[PDB]
Amino acid sequence: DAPPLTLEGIKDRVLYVLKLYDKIDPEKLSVNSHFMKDLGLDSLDQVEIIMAMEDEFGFEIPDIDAEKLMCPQEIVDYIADKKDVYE
Amino acid sequence: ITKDMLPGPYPKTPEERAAAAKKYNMRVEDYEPYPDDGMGYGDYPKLPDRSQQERDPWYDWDHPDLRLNWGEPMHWDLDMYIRNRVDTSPTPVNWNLMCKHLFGFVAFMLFMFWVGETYPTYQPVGPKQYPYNNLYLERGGDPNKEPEPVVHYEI
Amino acid sequence: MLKYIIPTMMLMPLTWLSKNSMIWINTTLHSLLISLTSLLLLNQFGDNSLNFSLTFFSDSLSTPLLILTMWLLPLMLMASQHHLSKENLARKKLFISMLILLQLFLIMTFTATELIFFYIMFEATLVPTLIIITRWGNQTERLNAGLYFLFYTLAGSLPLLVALIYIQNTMGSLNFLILQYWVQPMPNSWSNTFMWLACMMAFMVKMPLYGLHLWLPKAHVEAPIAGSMVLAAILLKLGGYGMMRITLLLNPITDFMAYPFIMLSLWGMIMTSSICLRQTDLKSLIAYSSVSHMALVIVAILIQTPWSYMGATALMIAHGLTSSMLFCLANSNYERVHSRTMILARGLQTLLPLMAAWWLLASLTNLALPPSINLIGELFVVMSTFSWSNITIILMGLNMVITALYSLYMLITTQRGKHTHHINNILPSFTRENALMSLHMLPLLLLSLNPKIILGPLY
Amino acid sequence: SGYTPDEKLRLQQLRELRRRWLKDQELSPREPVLPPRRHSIFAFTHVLIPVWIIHYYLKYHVTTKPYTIVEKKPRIFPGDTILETGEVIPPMKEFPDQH
Amino acid sequence: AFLPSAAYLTHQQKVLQLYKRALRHLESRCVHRDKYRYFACLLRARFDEHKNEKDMVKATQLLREAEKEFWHGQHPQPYIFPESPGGTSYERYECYKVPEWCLDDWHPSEKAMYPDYFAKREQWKKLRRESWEREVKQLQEETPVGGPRTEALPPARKQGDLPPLWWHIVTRPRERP
Amino acid sequence: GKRLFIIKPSGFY
Amino acid sequence: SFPKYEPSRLASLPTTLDPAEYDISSETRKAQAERLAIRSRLKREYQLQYNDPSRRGVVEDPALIRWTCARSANVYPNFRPNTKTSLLGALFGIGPLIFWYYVFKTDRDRKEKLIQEGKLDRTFNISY
Amino acid sequence: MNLFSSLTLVTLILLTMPIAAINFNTHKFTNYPLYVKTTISCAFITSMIPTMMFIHTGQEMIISNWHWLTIQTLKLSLSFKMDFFSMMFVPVALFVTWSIMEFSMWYMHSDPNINQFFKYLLLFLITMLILVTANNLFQLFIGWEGVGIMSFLLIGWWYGRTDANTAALQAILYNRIGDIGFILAMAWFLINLNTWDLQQIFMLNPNDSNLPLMGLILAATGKSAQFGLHPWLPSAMEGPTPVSALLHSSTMVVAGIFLLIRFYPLTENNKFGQSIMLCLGAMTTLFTAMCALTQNDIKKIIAFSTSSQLGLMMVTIGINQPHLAFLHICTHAFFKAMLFMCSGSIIHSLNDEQDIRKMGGLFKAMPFTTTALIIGSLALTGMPFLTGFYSKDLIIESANTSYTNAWALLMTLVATSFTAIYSTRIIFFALLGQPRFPTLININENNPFLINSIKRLLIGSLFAGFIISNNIPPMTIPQMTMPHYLKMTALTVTILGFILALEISNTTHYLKFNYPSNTFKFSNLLGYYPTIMHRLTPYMNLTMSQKSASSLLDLIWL
Ligand SMILES: CCCCCCCCCCCCCCCCCC(=O)OC[C@H](COP(=O)([O-])OC[C@H](O)COP(=O)([O-])OC[C@H](COC(=O)CCCCCCCCCCCCCCCCC)OC(=O)CCCCCCCCCCCCCCCCC)OC(=O)CCCCCCCCCCCCCCCCC
Ligand SMILES: CCCCCCCCCCCCCCCCCC(=O)OC[C@H](COP(=O)([O-])OCC[N+](C)(C)C)OC(=O)CCCCCCCCCCCCCCCCC
Ligand SMILES: CCCCCCCCCCCCCCCCCC(=O)OC[C@H](COP(=O)(O)OCCN)OC(=O)CCCCCCCCCCCCCCCCC
Repeated sequence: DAPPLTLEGIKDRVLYVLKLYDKIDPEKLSVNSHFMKDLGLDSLDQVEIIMAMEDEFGFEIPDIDAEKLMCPQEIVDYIADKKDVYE
Repeated sequence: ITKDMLPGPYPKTPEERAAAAKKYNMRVEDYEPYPDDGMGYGDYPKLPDRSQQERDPWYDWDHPDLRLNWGEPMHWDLDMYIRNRVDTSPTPVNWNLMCKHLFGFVAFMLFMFWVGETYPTYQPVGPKQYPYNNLYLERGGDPNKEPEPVVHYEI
Repeated sequence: MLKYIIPTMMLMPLTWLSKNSMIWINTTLHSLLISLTSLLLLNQFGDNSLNFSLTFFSDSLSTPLLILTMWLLPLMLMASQHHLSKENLARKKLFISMLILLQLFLIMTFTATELIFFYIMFEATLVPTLIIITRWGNQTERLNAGLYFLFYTLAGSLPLLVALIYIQNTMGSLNFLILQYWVQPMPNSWSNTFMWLACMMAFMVKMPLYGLHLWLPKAHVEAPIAGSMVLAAILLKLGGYGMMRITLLLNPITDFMAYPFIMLSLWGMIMTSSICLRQTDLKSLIAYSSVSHMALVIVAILIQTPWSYMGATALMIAHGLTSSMLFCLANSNYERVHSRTMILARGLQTLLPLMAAWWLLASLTNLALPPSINLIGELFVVMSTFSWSNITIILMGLNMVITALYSLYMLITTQRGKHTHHINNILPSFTRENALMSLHMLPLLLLSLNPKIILGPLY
Repeated sequence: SGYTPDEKLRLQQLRELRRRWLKDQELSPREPVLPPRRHSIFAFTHVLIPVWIIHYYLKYHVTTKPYTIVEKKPRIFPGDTILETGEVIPPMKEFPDQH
Repeated sequence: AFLPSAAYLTHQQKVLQLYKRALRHLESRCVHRDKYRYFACLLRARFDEHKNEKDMVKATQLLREAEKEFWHGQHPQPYIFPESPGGTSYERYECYKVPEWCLDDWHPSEKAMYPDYFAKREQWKKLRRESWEREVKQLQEETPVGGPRTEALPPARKQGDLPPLWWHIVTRPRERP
Repeated sequence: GKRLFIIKPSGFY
Repeated sequence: SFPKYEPSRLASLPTTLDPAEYDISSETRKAQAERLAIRSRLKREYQLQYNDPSRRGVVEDPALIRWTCARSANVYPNFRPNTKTSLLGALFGIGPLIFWYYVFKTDRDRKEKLIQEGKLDRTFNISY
Repeated sequence: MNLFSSLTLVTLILLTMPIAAINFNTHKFTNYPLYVKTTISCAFITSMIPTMMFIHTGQEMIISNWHWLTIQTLKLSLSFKMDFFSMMFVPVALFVTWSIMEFSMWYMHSDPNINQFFKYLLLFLITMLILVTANNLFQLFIGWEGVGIMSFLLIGWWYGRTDANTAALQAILYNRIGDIGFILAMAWFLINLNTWDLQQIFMLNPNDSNLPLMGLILAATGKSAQFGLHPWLPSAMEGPTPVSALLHSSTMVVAGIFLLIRFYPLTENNKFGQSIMLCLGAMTTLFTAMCALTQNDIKKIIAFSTSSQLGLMMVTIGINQPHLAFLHICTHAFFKAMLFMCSGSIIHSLNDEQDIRKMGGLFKAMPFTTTALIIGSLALTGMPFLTGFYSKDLIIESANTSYTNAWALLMTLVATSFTAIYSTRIIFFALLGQPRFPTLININENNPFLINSIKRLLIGSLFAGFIISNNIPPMTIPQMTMPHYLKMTALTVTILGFILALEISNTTHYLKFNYPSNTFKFSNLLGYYPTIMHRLTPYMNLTMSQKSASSLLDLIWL
């Protein structure tokens, strides 16, 4: 039960979610692709992506942090903060 | 702690109100006391009676269980509005509408049980028949007296 | 009783001739030996009280209060020795001398054959308690309590003195043994009404009564730990002992003079228990709990049935042990966080698991968990007051909800929840503190096995 | 907008310190350094010796006292044989059969 | 309303939070996933109908009756995540989150049970105490007159220094002890 | 592997 | 149109349905900024003492000390006996005492009258 | 004789021996939960022999073994009543507790306070078998308050969480309000009958017994979560899953029902007490089953299930059928403990997920859990010749054919339909359909502890009604003659509930979004009863506890 999360695992799962998203092409998506400026998404799309992260990992990101996560690396770093990875 | 951070009497002049609002560590516009009817609250700030359940949970609190900060002037009934106790939080249904639905439901169920007790349902049978003078010696009848004959007949 | 008074007095040369590092050990040892000696008072009989001399006697009412009194001194010496460490040695010996003198006054207050010797020792117990509270109370702010002590002296002990001198002139004696056989009925008259108030109001304030309890959440707060232990454990019970002696002379006028004060207690335990639900101060919460439990003893003495006296003396012994342990738990947190605020240090079961076990056990005895003698006393008082009036069970049972409610709240606030972050001086439990909690609780639990020795003279 | 460069720098520095703390919460292969310290004994210690104790208690201290163990007398039917007496209970009346 | 950094909510933040709460309460209303995904694109269309509204007073009013719409259509018991506040597993392990300073109160016979751990904890505490006065004198020259305006703290500026007010954030207990 | 240290108060006393 | 939410004493109005939350004026900016400033200053004054290694004890909170001193000490010296205080101390002070007095006196007079008339079933009542 | 009383006391002393073991400890344990589970298994085996030699002859007795106190006419002795109720409840309680502890060795394995958990659970078992075997009111009050306090300590197990402490204090509050009535009954029997012993109460047989039976009905209201004092049993799902499985489904919450079944010779000669029990039980079994229709936490739904079954137990006491009510207790223990165990197996498999709206697709993922959940739901609803058929249907077969409050019967039938509704609601949202849980599947159940622990209660939930109802003697006359529309009542109403809730469940796949109705808002916010009274009654206390009590009177005027 309760498997350990790794930055490889969190990275691969966040990118696995974003590669199943029909406004992000899977060939331009990188680990530092900014949502508004580099992938060209809306703040509505950004809220849908953070809600997809909540659907993915089974917890909630609050809105004061959901309004600032603007790359997949910030998502991986935030889940690393809230899950204590690489003990 | 010393005296000039302790509570005092009711603020009458506005400069005493400003000295208290500096003492209680809040804005002078928000600082209102309890009204000086003589009930002994003193110059304590009348906070607007919000339960601590209502607060921001994701906010970085000094006291996370209380949802309270350091130096913040607490509510007067802060022991009462903890999350183990009295809540004032918003509800999906209105307060009076809840009271009306609960009172109508409870009183109507009481009235329907009174109606069903007024009119009881049963079986199309006679009474249950027991031998030996309605079981007189079994039900605690004395052995010296003899009751009336309780005789049942075939049908 | 002179095999107990003389060792208690020999604790004075024992405490003044002891070496400076040895004065706690010697007084604790010899007071524990006196408390072991104190079990010879259990030579009680089903008809006769144990009558030692012209001056001292012991029925089954005075005997458990004597054993609790002689047991309370080593516990007070353990509880009060930490916060007197930086004290002067001579002032420390003065503290121990005032404790010994208070025990000396109490153990011949409870055995007083004659009632004016009871009065002298009864009002003699106030002076070492006063000096202990005001010389070692760590802060003294008594602007309203001076006028209340004046009210205690006016409405209390002085009419008792004039009334006892009047009985001395009328009956010719104040021996309780003689007054068992020379008691006249006290009929309905205004002279006998002021006679009843004079005989009762001193002990009404000593219990305390609701409305007259204004001193007790002050004197418990402004005191050291030994003072609060002896106030909760013994010094309230002088009022109940004195009522159970003096209501022999107050028949049958008590049968219609009890009706105001019974109301003052039956509603009063509804209020003070509710007051414990809104206490910021933990020590004040335990004080109002003591008022809420002594209200039942007031009712049980005033209704004067056998079941009520049995329940009242069992409740007195049980509440003495329980509330003394509650004040000791309150001090075992106050010596760490240096404030009595109950919302300051929370979540202490995360830090002190065995001490939270002691908090749980003292709370369960506080809310009268059966078969503890708290519940036996509570229950017998409730049965007798049901025989008094069948409606009072409501005012009993509602109290028995709120008595549960603040008992676990005191457990939930102090021990459960999230720990306070900015408090980092929470040390582990010293073996002294756990020994103090166990020497409270384990006698209280063993008395559930054999409760017949704490059910008074008419068991 | 996201974070400032100050906030991203602070989160990166705090994240490096946090991962160092969490990695340094690990254990050594010697840790914990501990100080230097019959198939059915359950049914003997927990059952059989308590059955001995409780049988001694009930046989020589409880039933030797009056009315401590009171038992409902056994249910007597027509046709039974009494062991204390030797008396055979007679049967019931013959049945007015219904079927 | 009540936030650590900003003193208010911007209108953009209010729109995003109302959209998120509307979708969450909608998913509570609309349990099945394809059904919620259909109504989720319908609600995304309803939110993108007036995405390009320039008038901030008209957008304020539209947001206000959108809050009335959300309050009229809310679920009574919405899906709260278990470790989210209001959840069933929320703050469950807080009774297991012992603060770190309690390790200082251990007896040396059990401190010797984990020698490498406390031998490293000594230099952790050493790091903290030689970082403290440097980060205090960092904060005293950057804070404006009257105290700091916002609750956010500056980072470590020099190389070798540590960020100010860092020990309880770094050495906080794990969420699953 | 990856055994984690459990911070707890002193159970010695 | 829609049912408007009714606030109550125990059901407060939400932050979203309050109109004054949607104030955009600069005086609300000043009030919110001063509240954020006082809160940030008190937060900083707290966590400089909280994160201090040289302190090992209790960060004393004068708002908490002030709250307890208000709940205990400030009750008598700011009392003024007037119509409101005397009537409310006579309602909840000697009201329910008189109530339970007459209730229990009535029931005990009834029970005594039934006992001295041989009416009350006191058959197996030998514990009392 | 010498076998019966000896093994009777050996069972209780054997249950107390691991408490002495955990209190006399120095080492770290060689699997103390296995030791307690082995002890309770052997205590089950020990208590089987007095039950079998009761089924042989009907042998009941009293063990008044230790004289404790004599208050002048009241000889309080340590007195154990071994009758039909103890002989059927003790093996069922020990069997259920043995399955709960083999469950807990899997479920509570991550808890570092596992020895404290098994200690507290054994303390609960000891206090409960003190309750159900007590011969006087005082020892029964000991067990009564004991299961109340162990309920407190096992609700507030995660004592850092605010909601767990809140629910535990709530449960203590409602139970002490029931204790008002229990102490009222003790007071009445001591004054008017000079006894707390059951034998002198039953032999004197008072006629003016309305007031002690009102006290006992208030006690069962506080204890069995009847209407007015009910919401602590849904609040008490904040504790761990084996706590809610053992205590608050099957063992503790039947003790108010057991208190009223224990006093059946007083209720059978008081029609007013029967009518009040019938009305209160029908009100509770309506209300809690109606609240169960619109909930989404699975522990809440199964707690409303067990409180509706307790209301049905109160109904069948109220028709003067106490032995059918106690057969329903012994029956209900098996499948309701198994339903909580299977729900918690889903919860632990789905990483602490309890909300049914994020479940589904577990028919083939958790096959044994799905099998046992379907068997538990069908035993709950009254599938023919499962265990829940052998009591509950008979309850309806005596609720129709008796001189009954008609509206109580109609609400009993509406409750019988609602049981089928929420049972197939659980099977719909949790087992059927397509998955709704998050993406990292850690679904697993292949531990012999979990599988054997659900397996033995599965054997119970299949065979135990047949075995017990063919091993218990008649104490009433079973009413077996009724018309065919009246014999087929409970089955048809249950199948109508299944059909109505399947139509409700197949209206959820439709692509429509309706505004919430007032019935949905009423039943989802729990009849508005925990929303108002949990705010209003504390408020009117605590302001009155501060303004007038502390500040006005007892600091200024007096
Ligand atoms: C004269 C000879 C008599 C011999 C028999 C003994 C008679 C009773 C004596 C006293 C019994 C209690 C002793 C232990 C409690 C106090 C210390 C403590 O907390 O230890 C924890 C510790 C175990 O915990 P831990 O994990 O190691 O550390 C603590 C944890 O960190 C944190 O702790 P935790 O939270 O994990 O666990 C705490 C837990 C918490 O559990 C609870 O709170 C649950 C308790 C309430 C519900 C269950 C009980 C309900 C009532 C029914 C049972 C009683 C009647 C039964 C009779 C039949 C039915 C009528 O408490 C217990 O487990 C205690 C078990 C006993 C409880 C008794 C009832 C207390 C409730 C309040 C009063 C109720 C009415 C009065 C009862 C009187 C009984 C005689 O125990 C010990 O280390 C034992 C120390 C030695 C004990 C000696 C006992 C005898 C002392 C008397 C000396 C003189 C006579 C010589 C006899 C010597 C015999 C060896
Ligand atoms: C491993 C432990 C077991 C011990 C192993 C070593 C010894 C081997 C076994 C043999 C033991 C010795 C012989 C048997 C014991 C002695 C028998 C005997 O006559 O003893 C005298 C008496 C019997 O009572 P009695 O009737 O003779 O006298 C009572 C005393 N008077 C008359 C004054 C009131 O005492 C005992 O037996 C004590 C043991 C009692 C067991 C139960 C204790 C429960 C405690 C609960 C406290 C609270 C109660 C609340 C509830 C009350 C009711 C509602
Ligand atoms: C068969 C006959 C049936 C008769 C029925 C009629 C009689 C009984 C009437 C109902 C009485 C009980 C209901 C009222 C009190 C309920 C209090 C309670 O349970 O409070 C719970 C509350 C927390 O509840 P909740 O909101 O769910 O919390 C989770 C999220 N916050 O917790 C809190 O807020 C904490 C509050 C702590 C202080 C409590 C103060 C109130 C005390 C109430 C005592 C009531 C005594 C009644 C005595 C009756 C005597 C006859």
